[PDB]
Amino acid sequence: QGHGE
Amino acid sequence: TYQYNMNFEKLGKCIIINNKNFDKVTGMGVRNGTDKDAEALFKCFRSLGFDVIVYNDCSCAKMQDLLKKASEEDHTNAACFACILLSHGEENVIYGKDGVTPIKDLTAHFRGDRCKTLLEKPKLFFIQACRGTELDDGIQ
Amino acid sequence: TYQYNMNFEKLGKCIIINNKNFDKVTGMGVRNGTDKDAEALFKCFRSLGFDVIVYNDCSCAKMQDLLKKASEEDHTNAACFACILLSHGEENVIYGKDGVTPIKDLTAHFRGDRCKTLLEKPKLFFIQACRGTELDDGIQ
Amino acid sequence: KIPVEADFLFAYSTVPGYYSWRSPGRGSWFVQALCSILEEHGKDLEIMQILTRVNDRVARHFESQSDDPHFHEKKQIPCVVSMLTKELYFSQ
Amino acid sequence: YKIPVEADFLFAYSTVPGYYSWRSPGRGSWFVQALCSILEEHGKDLEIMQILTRVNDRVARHFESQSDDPHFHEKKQIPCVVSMLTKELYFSQ
Amino acid sequence: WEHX
Amino acid sequence: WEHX
Repeated sequence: QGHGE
Repeated sequence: TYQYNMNFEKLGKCIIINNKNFDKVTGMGVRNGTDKDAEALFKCFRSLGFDVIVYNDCSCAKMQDLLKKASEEDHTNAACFACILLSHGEENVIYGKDGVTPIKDLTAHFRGDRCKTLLEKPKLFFIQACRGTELDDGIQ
Repeated sequence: TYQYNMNFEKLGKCIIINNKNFDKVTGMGVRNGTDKDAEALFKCFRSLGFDVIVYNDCSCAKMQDLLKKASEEDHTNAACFACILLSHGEENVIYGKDGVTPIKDLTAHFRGDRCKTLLEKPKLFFIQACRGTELDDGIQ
Repeated sequence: KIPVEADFLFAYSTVPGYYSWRSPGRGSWFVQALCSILEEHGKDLEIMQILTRVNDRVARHFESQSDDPHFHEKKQIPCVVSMLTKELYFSQ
Repeated sequence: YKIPVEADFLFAYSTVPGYYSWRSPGRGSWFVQALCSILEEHGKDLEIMQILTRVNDRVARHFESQSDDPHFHEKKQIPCVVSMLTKELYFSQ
Repeated sequence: WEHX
Repeated sequence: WEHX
């Protein structure tokens, strides 16, 4: 996935 | 890459040790509400995809044997491993129904050099127990 | 929401304790290569936006006092706080040139009730030191 | 080679030296928080994001209530110890 | 209302409890080298826990102590992160 | 509210 | 390498 600020 | 690989047949085994009643000699009282936790925990980890089993009021030898045995299984088709300890406890140790046992001795069984099938796979331990007697007062 | 608020005048103070030389009586040796770490860290943390300060060969009283005074300054306009310790160590302890001091006593100066201006703000501690005398042999 | 201690993650219900509060009718604070965050984000958040949210939920939403003025209005902060070497998601 | 006194602390130890931590006289320690390296490349765009997780991997893999002694020969190291943080931490924006 |  |  990938974190989102 | 940057994330553990979850592409396995099984997510993994989830051991939940739910100690509620203790021997008189230990001087520990009943942990009311621990059954509420165990069930909520059972459903959650089950929903995540874990093959969870719940063992009740375990002796120190029992908890030790459970973890040792589980470390000896074949996790080749498992993505990871998880263990949940619910009990009375003190800094570095946890209570069986008959006394205390070192937490490291429980988890050590899974070191890379002692469980090849879980090597490079996450080993998770959730512990709900005390770790001392100091109280947090809070602020503002 | 789910992120620490970073909208402050300044990012914060970054204290680096670079312990390289120790008193003969402690039995500790020179830590060659520590200046290499100290310069790398300072350059790196300055780029992040921290106001970094580098301390060298500090005694235990100095480390304690140094951090106590930092916890008493006014951090109202800072997003967070960061401290980096480079020295000899043993489980739960960090070395001063003087001798030995508990890591918990060094970080406690910043607890919520003793440093109201860093309340609800991240307090980071990076530590380069040993924590026992065991060697990890490896596997595979 | 791989460090034998690597890839372990411990989620304690409290920091070293303190108490862990448990409500006979509602269960412990840590477990309550852990389950509610997992039953709502377990499949979409990284393990560390999850436990961080559990940390906050336990630190905020709770506050003990007892007779003895000594154990009155007490707080709790969980502790996460990670030796993981990759991000962990319980899906895909 | 209130907040725990031990809250919002994060400890990043170069090694797990009970073990040694390695350092080079000409290169520096493994943990610091790695930390700085990852911070240069991602300090501005990765959450703190992502950066330290990556630092854990780098120390665990890349390095291996080369010494002329069977005891200290080809040994490993795994960093240790202790978190009491209650939010995600990004060093920018 | 008790403790473990 | 040496140790700390």
